[PDB]
Amino acid sequence: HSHRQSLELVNPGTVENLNKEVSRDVFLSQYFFTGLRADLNKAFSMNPAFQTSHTFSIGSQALPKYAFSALFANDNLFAQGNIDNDLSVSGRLNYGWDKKNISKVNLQISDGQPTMCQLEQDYQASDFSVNVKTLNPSFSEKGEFTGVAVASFLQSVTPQLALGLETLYSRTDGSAPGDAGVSYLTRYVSKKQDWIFSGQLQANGALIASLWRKVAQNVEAGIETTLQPTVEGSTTIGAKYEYRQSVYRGTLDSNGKVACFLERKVLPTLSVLFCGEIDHFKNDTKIGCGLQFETAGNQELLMLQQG
Amino acid sequence: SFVVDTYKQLHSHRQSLELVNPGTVENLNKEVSRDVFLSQYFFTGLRADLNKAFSMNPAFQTSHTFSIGSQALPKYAFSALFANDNLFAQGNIDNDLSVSGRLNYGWDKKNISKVNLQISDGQPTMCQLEQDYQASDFSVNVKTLNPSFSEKGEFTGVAVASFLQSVTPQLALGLETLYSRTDGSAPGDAGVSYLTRYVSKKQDWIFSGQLQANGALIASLWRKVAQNVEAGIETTLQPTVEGSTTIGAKYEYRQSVYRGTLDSNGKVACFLERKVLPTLSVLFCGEIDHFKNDTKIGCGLQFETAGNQELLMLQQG
Amino acid sequence: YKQLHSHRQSLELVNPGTVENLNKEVSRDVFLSQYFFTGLRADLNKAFSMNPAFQTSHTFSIGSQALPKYAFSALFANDNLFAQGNIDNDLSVSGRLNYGWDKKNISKVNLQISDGQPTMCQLEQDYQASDFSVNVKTLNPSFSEKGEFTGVAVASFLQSVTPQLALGLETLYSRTDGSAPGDAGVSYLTRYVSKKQDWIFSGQLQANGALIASLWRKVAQNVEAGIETTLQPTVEGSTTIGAKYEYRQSVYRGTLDSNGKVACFLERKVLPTLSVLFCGEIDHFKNDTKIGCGLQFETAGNQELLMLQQG
Amino acid sequence: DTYKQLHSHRQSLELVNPGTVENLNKEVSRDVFLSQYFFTGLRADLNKAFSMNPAFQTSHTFSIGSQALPKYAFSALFANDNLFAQGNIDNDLSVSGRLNYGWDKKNISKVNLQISDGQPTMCQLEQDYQASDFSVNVKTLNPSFSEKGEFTGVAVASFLQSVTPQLALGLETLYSRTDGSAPGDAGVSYLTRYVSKKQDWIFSGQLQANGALIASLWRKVAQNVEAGIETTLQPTVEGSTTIGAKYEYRQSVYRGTLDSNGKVACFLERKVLPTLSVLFCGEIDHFKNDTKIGCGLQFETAGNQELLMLQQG
Amino acid sequence: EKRAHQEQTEKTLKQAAYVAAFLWVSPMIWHLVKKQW
Amino acid sequence: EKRAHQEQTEKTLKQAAYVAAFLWVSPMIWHLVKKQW
Amino acid sequence: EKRAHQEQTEKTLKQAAYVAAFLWVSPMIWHLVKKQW
Amino acid sequence: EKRAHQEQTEKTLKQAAYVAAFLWVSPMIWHLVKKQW
Amino acid sequence: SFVRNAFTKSGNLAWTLTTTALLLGVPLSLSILAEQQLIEMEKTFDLQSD
Amino acid sequence: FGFTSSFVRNAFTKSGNLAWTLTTTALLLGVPLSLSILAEQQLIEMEKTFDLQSD
Amino acid sequence: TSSFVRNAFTKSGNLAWTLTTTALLLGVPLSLSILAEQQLIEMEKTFDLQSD
Amino acid sequence: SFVRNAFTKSGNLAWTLTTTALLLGVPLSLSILAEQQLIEMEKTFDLQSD
Amino acid sequence: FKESPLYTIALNGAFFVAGVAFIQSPLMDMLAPQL
Amino acid sequence: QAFKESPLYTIALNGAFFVAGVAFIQSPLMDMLAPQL
Amino acid sequence: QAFKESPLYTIALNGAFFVAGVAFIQSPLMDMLAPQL
Amino acid sequence: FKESPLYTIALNGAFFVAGVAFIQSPLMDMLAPQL
Amino acid sequence: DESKERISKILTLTHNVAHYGWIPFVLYLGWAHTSNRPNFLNLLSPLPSV
Amino acid sequence: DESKERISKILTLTHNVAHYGWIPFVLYLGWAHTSNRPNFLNLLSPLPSV
Amino acid sequence: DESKERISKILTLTHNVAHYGWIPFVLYLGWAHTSNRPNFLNLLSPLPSV
Amino acid sequence: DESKERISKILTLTHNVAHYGWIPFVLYLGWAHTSNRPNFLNLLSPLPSV
Ligand SMILES: CCCCCCCCCCCCCC(=O)OC[C@H](COP(=O)([O-])OCC[N+](C)(C)C)OC(=O)CCCCCCCCCCCCC
Ligand SMILES: CCCCCCCCCCCCCC(=O)OC[C@H](COP(=O)([O-])OCC[N+](C)(C)C)OC(=O)CCCCCCCCCCCCC
Repeated sequence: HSHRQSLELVNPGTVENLNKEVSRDVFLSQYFFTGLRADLNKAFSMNPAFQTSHTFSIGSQALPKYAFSALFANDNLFAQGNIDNDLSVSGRLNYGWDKKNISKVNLQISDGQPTMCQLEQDYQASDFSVNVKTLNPSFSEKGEFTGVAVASFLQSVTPQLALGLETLYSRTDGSAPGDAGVSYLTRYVSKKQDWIFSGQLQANGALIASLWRKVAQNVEAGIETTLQPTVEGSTTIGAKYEYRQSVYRGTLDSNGKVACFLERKVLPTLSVLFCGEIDHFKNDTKIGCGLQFETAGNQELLMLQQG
Repeated sequence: SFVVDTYKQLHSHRQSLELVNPGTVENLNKEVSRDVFLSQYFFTGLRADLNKAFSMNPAFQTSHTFSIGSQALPKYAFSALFANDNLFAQGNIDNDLSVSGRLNYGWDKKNISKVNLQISDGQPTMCQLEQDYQASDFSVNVKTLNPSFSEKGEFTGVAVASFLQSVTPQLALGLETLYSRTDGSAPGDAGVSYLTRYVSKKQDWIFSGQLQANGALIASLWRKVAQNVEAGIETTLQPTVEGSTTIGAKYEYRQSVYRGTLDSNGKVACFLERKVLPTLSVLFCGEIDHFKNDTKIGCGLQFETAGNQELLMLQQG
Repeated sequence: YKQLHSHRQSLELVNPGTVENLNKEVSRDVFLSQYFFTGLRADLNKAFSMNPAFQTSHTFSIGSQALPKYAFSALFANDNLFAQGNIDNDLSVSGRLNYGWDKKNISKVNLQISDGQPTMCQLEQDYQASDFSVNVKTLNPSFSEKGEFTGVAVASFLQSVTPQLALGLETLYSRTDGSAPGDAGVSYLTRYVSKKQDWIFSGQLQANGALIASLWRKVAQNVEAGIETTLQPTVEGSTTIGAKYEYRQSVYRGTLDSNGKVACFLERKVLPTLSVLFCGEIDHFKNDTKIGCGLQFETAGNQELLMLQQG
Repeated sequence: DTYKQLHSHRQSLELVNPGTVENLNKEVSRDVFLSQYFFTGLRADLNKAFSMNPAFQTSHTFSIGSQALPKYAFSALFANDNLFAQGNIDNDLSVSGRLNYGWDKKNISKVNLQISDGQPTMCQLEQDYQASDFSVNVKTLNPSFSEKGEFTGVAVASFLQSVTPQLALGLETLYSRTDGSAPGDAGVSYLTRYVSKKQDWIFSGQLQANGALIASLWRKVAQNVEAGIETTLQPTVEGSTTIGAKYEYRQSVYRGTLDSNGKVACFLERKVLPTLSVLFCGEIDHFKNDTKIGCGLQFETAGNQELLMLQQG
Repeated sequence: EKRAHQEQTEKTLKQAAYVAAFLWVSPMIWHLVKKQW
Repeated sequence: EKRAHQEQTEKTLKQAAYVAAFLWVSPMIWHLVKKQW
Repeated sequence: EKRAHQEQTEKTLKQAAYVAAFLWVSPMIWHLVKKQW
Repeated sequence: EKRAHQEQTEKTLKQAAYVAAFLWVSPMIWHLVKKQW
Repeated sequence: SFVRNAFTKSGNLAWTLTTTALLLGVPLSLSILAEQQLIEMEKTFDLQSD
Repeated sequence: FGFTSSFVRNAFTKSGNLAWTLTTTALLLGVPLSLSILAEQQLIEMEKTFDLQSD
Repeated sequence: TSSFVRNAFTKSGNLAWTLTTTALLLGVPLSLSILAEQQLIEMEKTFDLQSD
Repeated sequence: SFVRNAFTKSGNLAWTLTTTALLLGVPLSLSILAEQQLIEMEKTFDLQSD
Repeated sequence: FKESPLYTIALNGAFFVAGVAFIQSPLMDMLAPQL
Repeated sequence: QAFKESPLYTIALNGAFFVAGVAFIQSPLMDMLAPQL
Repeated sequence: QAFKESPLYTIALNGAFFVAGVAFIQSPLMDMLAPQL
Repeated sequence: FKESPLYTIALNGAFFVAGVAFIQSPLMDMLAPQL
Repeated sequence: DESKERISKILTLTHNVAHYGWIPFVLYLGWAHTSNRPNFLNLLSPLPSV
Repeated sequence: DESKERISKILTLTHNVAHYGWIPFVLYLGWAHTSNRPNFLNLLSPLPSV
Repeated sequence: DESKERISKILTLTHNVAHYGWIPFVLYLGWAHTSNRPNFLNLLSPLPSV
Repeated sequence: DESKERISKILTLTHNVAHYGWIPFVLYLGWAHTSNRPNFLNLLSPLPSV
């Protein structure tokens, strides 16, 4: 037990933060859209962080016409509510029992679809991370579980590596026995925090191998390769060049498509954002434009926002 | 002899009126349709423009055009125009070989002759010959689309002759006449359309109304609020009866050109050309239709570069 | 609703005219279409009293189709009741009665018997408010065996949104027999009075596919002008521009039409009793002329008004 | 020995010259009645006089709503002491030209010419000689000679002799030959005129060669008022009786007519201006109950400055 | 047949000339009848 | 089929009554606008 | 049948020439009216 | 038939638990292998 | 009856005589009254002159 | 030349027709109005002569 | 008549959404252009005052 | 022919690489040039302050 | 009952005799105004 | 290709006549047609 | 009577929009839409 | 000529190895601006 | 029904009364509302004979 | 005969002269016999413009 | 059973409350946890009008 | 006829010349009317390489 403290192991990230650098920071798949969109958020307070966000959009299939979201964040509790046209309510709540242990509840109502709720418990130790999430828990008349349960673990075997696993147990109705799927997780951080390798072999036969690299303080790069008999895969290599006035993101895909995302902050309040995708195999173009106003609620944050 | 003396006396008698030369029939809606509105300028999808200037005393430049995502604009197009004091010649080559060539020639500053030629490689070649003469107080032009003579010695094609006379230094009334004969088996049909223009005394607002031969009417008003801002309205209407009303504003500056447009068809349009560099310029066009709730967006850019060293220094400073 | 009524008094609106008095200046004052005729006509009216207004009129006409040969009319008017009767050759009886319950609210009855045509009567109630005017008229009221209405019912409303404009509408519901359901048509009304009472715009969009747009203008105290444009897969329209120049001795009315026809009407008062009147129309598109002439004697019934008429 | 005593006492009878055959019913048919003056529909007359010692004036005529009067007609006439010449141009070019010439105050020669542009040109030559006690005229309508040397046309020769200073008896002879294949026919008509002693009333009767009879009486009541009756008749015999009166003044001329056919007629001319004059005419037919209304006006203006001042004052 | 009509018109013209001559005669006869009484 | 025409005419009458109520209400809203000027 | 259409189009061309001549004539007459003012 | 599938899934869960326990042990194993050389 | 025929006959004769008297009298009445006005104006111009 | 001659004759014909129509329209719209205005001027002149002789 | 009031809320919300997105589309590029032109004018004024 | 097919393939490849280089370069060039202008403005404000 | 041409001959003759007797009467002088 | 004397044509004709008449009446030329007295 | 609105509705609608836009442009409110600089 | 799932597996793997060789090279540092 | 026959009979009577005697009722109101109250011949004759 | 052709030709000539030039001959006599002798425009215009 | 009906009823009530009243509960927490505590209009209007 | 075949052949030749050689003729006019007269690579490339 004392020799485990002698190794001086470090806490790795979560399972959700395994591809945080490649999939979310560098690439644009979370951020890409289609058609015009406007964002209007206003800040009422900062020591509890509280803001309400309006979202207008037109010309896309995923983004709705009007969406009003508001979040509240003090030192240990987070609460995000999102109301939509045709009344699709999305609510997420984080609760901090500690800086390590947190419990979160996510809820989604689509008003015509079955209500989807998940309960997740996350415990971050000195050298491992555990989280157990459950999608739609329900018990049969026999006393048996029915739903989705994903339990995942990640241990640093050395201060550069992080090996772990995730387990998905899914039972739909109770007539048929639910199936189990085990997937493996591998992370390698370099010594000088320059480059990060990240691999996962999914239980569906899929494999995701990604690398992230930091050239300098303003420029970053990252590559991802995904593959799933009927086997196909995509290779995407991209970069993010960040500055004080704007953020550029470029992406070259093996599917014959290129992508660009420019967020140009022209004002301390206003910020323009542009995203463009060209597919060369069928020769078409998806263009999205949009804006973000951030405004204050009270007089003090109005003076703090400009200067 | 005596007829020339009577014609000179009549010319002096017309010079007593002190009339002004009205514009052409193509420049009748020049302020409303082309300056204020964006229908000539609106597009779809990304587009890049790359033109370089080789010389200026004869104006000469070659333009590359890349486009993707639209039905009107081709994928690649290369155009080049030449302009000395009296001749203007534009030649355009396209992918799949669609050749468009227009040539202006000024016999004088008033009288001009122009040729327009188009080959689409699978479509019939479309050519028009137009003669445009501007007098001191009227404007005449005659254009012929696809001239051809039958075996009987008869005309076969389209002939449009238009006349525009200023009755006073504010108004200008006129007409156009289209005679069209397709094949020769059926006799060609004739259509007369009327033309009306009113210019205000201080050149502030201009009314322009034309009643086409198809029953269609286009009534437009242009107004100039200040030196940098303009506005304009148009009503265009055609058992088929339908019409559209469009109001637009053009706010131009030294750094950019903004154009806004509100239609009676439930759609709005915006066109912003921001000149961010003396060479580079960014342009944006957006359209929202509310009656079916969709959006057309096209972004694009224009580089202008020099061909020689002297214009390379003249372009920056 | 007392605070709401005080708020309504805060606007200081004006009472607009009736729907019948919408085009009163263009169609009836300036133009001559109500006044034009054909052939010779003479009027002989005598006034018996003036504090109740009472007079009898004989009307002779020849050379026209609309005006009959002989027509005797008589009208009575005290402070709040108006009664007009008209007897005709071949016995066509026309009777109209206005009764004022107040200076604002009025009830009127119109009756027509043509001796071979179905008897046509209408009952109308007209109420003018401080700032709006409503009237409801019914042509040939009748109820079926089912208890359902059978006839014509027209209800119109006109509210001044401001002391210049007045917007409103009318609605006609017509049910002929009861076998087929009655149909309804809504027409719109717009009036714009200028600030100095100089010129009046008036546009109405009828439910039968017709539009009537008119303007009245007053150049001076003696002269007036006015234009009207009426239009109706069958569409046709006409534009008429006319002027009225009145004086103390005569009344002139000229009219130029888009139908290629011109019209003139001169009412020349030559005597304090006698008055000559002329009307002429030329159609250029088929090149013919309609000329009507006539005269009016107005005489007194009693001796006092006989001295009052001359001096 | 009738000839010498004839010359002596016929010189001693002191006979007066009667008027022409055209001036037989001038009082009843042209002066009092309105049938020459009546029209239908609107008409305007615009005549301007350039001179007076040679009488010369040009007249425009606008009319609409009638069948006889054309749309536009320009007429100009010239008259010195002995020659009268009238020209008339019309729309669709119907030319009418009349020329009088005075060989003396008694003897005159006149030509009438008419071209209708689609109808045969009609011309007549008339020689009119008024003697001391008789009046003769000979007119020929469309003179033409055949290949045999024979006349082809209309020849009207009329004679009028006063047997006494009140009566005037006469006759007219009309010989008409259309083509030459058929012999032309001759018709003799008689003429009777009786003037009263104080020039108050005139009787005038003619019996035409077609069996027609026209008997008229003119009477002058006072210096401003006149009256006259006419009776015309023509087996198929029919006739009309018309009584009429003309009340004239300096400002206005009134003419009224009652007919036996069931119609009445009125004709009023108002000289409201020294230049402008309004005129009105109305006819009511009672047997079929309709009305013909004609209105018109006359501007007379000057051509030169002297007659412009002479016209007003 | 036409000769009889021509002779009839000639007789009518000669009768008209005779009656016109008698009308020229008639002032003499009228005055001498007035002289007789 | 006549019930659809009767319903259409009744809808026209109710719509006319609604526009009449709107033209009663709207001048007071315009007076509120005029006080805002 | 086509001759009537040819005559109608020829009438349309001649009418266009007539109205063009009238539009050339009109400014002279209008300016001579304006000089009379 | 479904009992064998349930036993296979339970065996998969037990094998995953064994791999997780071995991963928790593996820092000691890796450090003692690195101490061996 | 015969009374209804005599009323119609008398009314038609009265209508014809009335419109005949109007048409033949009112232009004549206007002419004579205008001439009397001209005579009165000449008399007033003669008396003011003398 | 002959087609231009018929053109010029048709121009004379339309000119005469338009002059006729405008002339009869101007007469019908002017002459009763001229009589009315001139009678009104005469009545104003008579009132002025009666006013000056009274004062 | 609560369903009529809810239909009025739906119509008002839809009209407000359309006018809001129309005002944003017609206002934001114009606001960027005008503000850039104001910055260029202020830069020319600062270059003018430091030169003189 | 085969050589014309080679020119067509080369032109299509050139077109694709050209539009790809423009799309990946022009917003990046705008961002870098704006950041250079901001650095130059900070340097001019620093030199005028000192 | 005749309805002959002699009927309208006698009718026009009686109308002419009545008109002559009307004109030559002093009643026609009474229809003349004095001024 | 005219091919018709369309209803829209005479609609535009009546509208142009209305606009011309309103421009004629509101002009001071209509004041010039009114006499001073 | 009830009739089709289809020509007159769109024609009067486009005409009213044209008149309203002309009145909006000629107003000084359009000058208020112009910035001063 | 294979046209197998192993073909696109080897294609994606070669693209991944080429991208790793491009990133880890100093040419990726050359694509980064100095400022 | 009997009510239909009753309403038809009284509307027929009302129509006959309004046909024959409306304008004599208006003339009776006129003759009642005069201070002179003339006879029947002066009330119909258009002459000023009073 | 030939004299028939001669008389027909000169009657055709006389008909043409009397058709076209009768009323201009009358106007020529008028313009010759005036002391003012106006121009062509005043002789046809109905205006008093002298 | 009865416990199944009870748990179904309280889950239906929980679903209704979490549907209609989640984001107003979050906004109530926010409005309670501000020092300014604005009114209802400022909490929904996107303007900086404070 | 033979003239129809001649005009068809020369219009076919004119169409071929206008198709293949319009814009090289325009570029030759441009290259002739410049003082620098660049080569064939600079005349088509959009680069500022001069
Ligand atoms: C072959 C094909 C190639 C395709 C390539 C196409 C390239 C397209 C480029 C457009 C994206 C970049 C736009 C951008 O980078 O923006 C900023 C740009 C430059 O600004 P600056 O450096 O000069 O300012 C300096 C002020 N400073 C110093 C304080 C910061 O300015 C602007 O382009 C202003 C225009 C922005 C458009 C906004 C449209 C409205 C979108 C929202 C609509 C709302 C509907 C819901
Ligand atoms: C193509 C060219 C077309 C041109 C158009 C031509 C149109 C001309 C028609 C004008 C009609 C004349 C109008 C009129 O008013 O003229 C006025 C005139 C009186 O003038 P004054 O100077 O004496 O005024 C003196 C007045 N102050 C005493 C007070 C001072 O009067 C008269 O001309 C007498 C007219 C007689 C009318 C009476 C008709 C009676 C009908 C009976 C029918 C009975 C029905 C059954």
